[PDB]
Amino acid sequence: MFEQRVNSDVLTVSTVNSQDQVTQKPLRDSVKQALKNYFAQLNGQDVNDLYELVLAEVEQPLLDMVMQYTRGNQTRAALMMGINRGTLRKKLKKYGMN
Amino acid sequence: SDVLTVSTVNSQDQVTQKPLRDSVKQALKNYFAQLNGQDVNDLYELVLAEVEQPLLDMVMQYTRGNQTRAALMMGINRGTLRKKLKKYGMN
DNA sequence: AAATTGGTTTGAATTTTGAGCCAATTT
DNA sequence: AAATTGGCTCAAAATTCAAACCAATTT
Repeated sequence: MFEQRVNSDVLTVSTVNSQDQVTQKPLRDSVKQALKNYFAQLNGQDVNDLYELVLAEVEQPLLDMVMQYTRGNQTRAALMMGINRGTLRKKLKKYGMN
Repeated sequence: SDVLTVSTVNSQDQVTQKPLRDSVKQALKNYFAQLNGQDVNDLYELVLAEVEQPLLDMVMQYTRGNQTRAALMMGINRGTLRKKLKKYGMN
């Protein structure tokens, strides 16, 4: 009665395919393509912060949306994110969203 | 100025970069839309898992399996890396 | 008025990290 | 045969966490 929704199809992105049809593809693939383009435009330079880079790039919208969803309520936001309220406050401060 | 971007196409078949954070935002708007006041519980682990896997796989590809160099690239400890690889069953 | 949240501490629990050591592997 | 990496343990550092108050805000 309930069709299986795989974890990769929970957070998805609209795309256009070879028959110009709009389809949902996983966000993972977006991350993959971004990283592939990042590597491709590197041309042999040394990296030491890739994790923090991606993490910032993903934490910022997440906090933005969850704060919009809860209408500024840090406690609910922290409770639905599954993190400590102090951690959430820390992160909010880190990205100037206080 | 934006190091992490993805490719988009418009109705005029022009291709253009866009920050990855826009994708993440879209995905979340869609997520919040599909569920109707159902409760969210572990959204951080959700997204973090959706993002850590392709990162590890791509960095492991770029370094052809060299965990030490991968770890150096990412800026985390090699132990942390082994742990994350274990977590997502990539070892 | 009552309930909830924000802002802030404290100290324990968990995670991350660095260093070491040597077999195993790559160079 | 030299140099580097993988796997593991160990201790420190750093981060996350709950829990506790009470003023401030929302209901």
